[PDB]
Amino acid sequence: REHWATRLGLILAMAGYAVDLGNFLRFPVQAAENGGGAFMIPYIIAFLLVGIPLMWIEWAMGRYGGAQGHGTTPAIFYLLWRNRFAKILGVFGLWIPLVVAIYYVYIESWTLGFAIKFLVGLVPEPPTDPDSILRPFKEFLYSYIGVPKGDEPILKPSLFAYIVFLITMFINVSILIRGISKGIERFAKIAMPTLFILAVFLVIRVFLLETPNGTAADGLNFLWTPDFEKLKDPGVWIAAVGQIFFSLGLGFGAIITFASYVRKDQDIVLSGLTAATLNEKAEVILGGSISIPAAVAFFGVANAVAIAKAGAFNLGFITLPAIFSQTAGGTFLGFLWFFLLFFAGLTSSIAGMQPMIAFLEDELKLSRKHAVLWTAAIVFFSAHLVMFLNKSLDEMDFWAGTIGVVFFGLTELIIFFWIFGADKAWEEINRGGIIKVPRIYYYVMRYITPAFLAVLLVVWAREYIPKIMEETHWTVWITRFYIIGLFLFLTFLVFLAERRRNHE
Ligand SMILES: CCCCCCCCO[C@@H]1O[C@H](CO)[C@@H](O)[C@H](O)[C@H]1O
Ligand SMILES: CCCCCCCCO[C@@H]1O[C@H](CO)[C@@H](O)[C@H](O)[C@H]1O
Ligand SMILES: CN(C)C[C@@H](c1ccc(O)cc1)C1(O)CCCCC1
Ligand SMILES: CN(C)C[C@@H](c1ccc(O)cc1)C1(O)CCCCC1
Ligand code: NA
Ligand code: NA
Repeated sequence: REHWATRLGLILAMAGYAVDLGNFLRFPVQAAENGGGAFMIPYIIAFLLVGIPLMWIEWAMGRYGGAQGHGTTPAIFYLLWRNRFAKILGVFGLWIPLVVAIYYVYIESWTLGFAIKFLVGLVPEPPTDPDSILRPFKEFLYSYIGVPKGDEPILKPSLFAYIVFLITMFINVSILIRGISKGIERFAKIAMPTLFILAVFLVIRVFLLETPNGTAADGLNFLWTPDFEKLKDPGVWIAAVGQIFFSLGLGFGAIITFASYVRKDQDIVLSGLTAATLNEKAEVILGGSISIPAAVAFFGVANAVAIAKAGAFNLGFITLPAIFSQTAGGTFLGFLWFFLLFFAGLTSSIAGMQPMIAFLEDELKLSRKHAVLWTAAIVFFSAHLVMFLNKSLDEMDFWAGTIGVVFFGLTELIIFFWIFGADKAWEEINRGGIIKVPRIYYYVMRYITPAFLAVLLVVWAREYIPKIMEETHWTVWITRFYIIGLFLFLTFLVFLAERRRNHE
């Protein structure tokens, strides 16, 4: 079996998986809307009671499976619980990251496209008033994506956007086809320092921003001034638990697959804790110092609330580029921003396609070349739905990227810590550990952590599902039909895998 060459490479590859666009775009928006500085209270608590425990568990499940030559949940769940229902549940740990990758690589291609356009100066150049500056950039993004101008739910991506997507798929393949150590690990050792350097430069350059409407200090002020009155709202606590779960990328099955390349008696306790801490530092220190302070420095603290409510996608692809065009060398500054987002996305997408690759290698005995190429073919083909059907991305992101991940994360807990055995699971986590997991975490993993996820799943299901099922355009069924078919296809592959094993 393939293995990570160094401990540093493993940690950077794991942190690289976690650190993405959400760190620099989603977190700052969530924090500003939920108490600002006071949001750090439930954020840390969620990190201690949910994020950290579940991550140790996914590392453990991965390493345990890897020792027996299996990197994906259909096989791994069966090893933890020899039941037919376990293999089926395990399909979700293959289905979720595949479906997400189908839309994420496209989003990733946007950042490369924008990076190129900004580097060469092929960007709008306004003109005054905020709407007069934002609108040319709004249209810039809309023309790139091909946002519907009529009543049809049809996207029409520019030829440039399509070609960049092809290039982006090529780059993902180039890294993945070289394997774990010479590909993913090797890239992580280059991408993470580059990511850190670009982020620091952007933080510094943002801090120097001075406009008649305000400064960057006003931005850090608005964002970090505690509003403890919001701590009463359970939605804030739900948002904190949600943000922690999303940022660490739990319940995607990607962590499990990566951990399956960790040697049997190699540490996962400290390595896991370190990777998680890196994502958090990158999230609160770097992510919280760029987008929001810049938006406040330029538009004034008077528009800070409106900016936060506008969303993370508006902030990263419209608002920030618009502000850049109004600063000295902002064209190059825009390049660095999207270059940053691209590498952050690329380190995440190579991780997200690895489970499907690992399934074909471990269970269907495909060579790495064939496994990578076929995985890329599935992703590339399926991505045309996201590229041409409006809101297809939103539907996939809800079922797989939102509801699915919390459900699967809870499924991981129950199978590992309740079915497989809490004592066996506890030993499996701490085995080979440089440091040992504090004894208190045994009860957290067994009672507290699943309780939090259960609440999160129930609340979101009652809140969002009726809306999605009743107030959406009929075209969502196109996306639903296709991704359900993808599940059936993966279920069939699991069936072929067990029939091949019975023969050999
Ligand atoms: C779900 C993926 C399907 C999207 C494929 C859309 C391809 C768009 O192709 C369309 O072909 C037509 C000719 O038949 C042309 O008239 C249109 O201009 C062209 O855009
Ligand atoms: C998810 C599906 C995305 C829809 C793809 C949009 C393509 C719309 O394109 C349509 O293609 C038809 C070709 O059969 C032509 O008859 C129409 O003239 C053309 O507008
Ligand atoms: C779970 N949600 C809702 C967040 C995702 C998203 C997807 C679609 C969308 O319209 C907004 C956010 C997101 O993860 C996709 C791009 C990276 C930042 C946000
Ligand atoms: C840890 N994060 C945030 C990255 C993940 C992700 C998940 C959802 C999403 O909307 C964006 C990225 C991702 O790595 C999951 C597997 C498929 C590629 C993206
Ligand atoms: Na993250
Ligand atoms: Na990443």
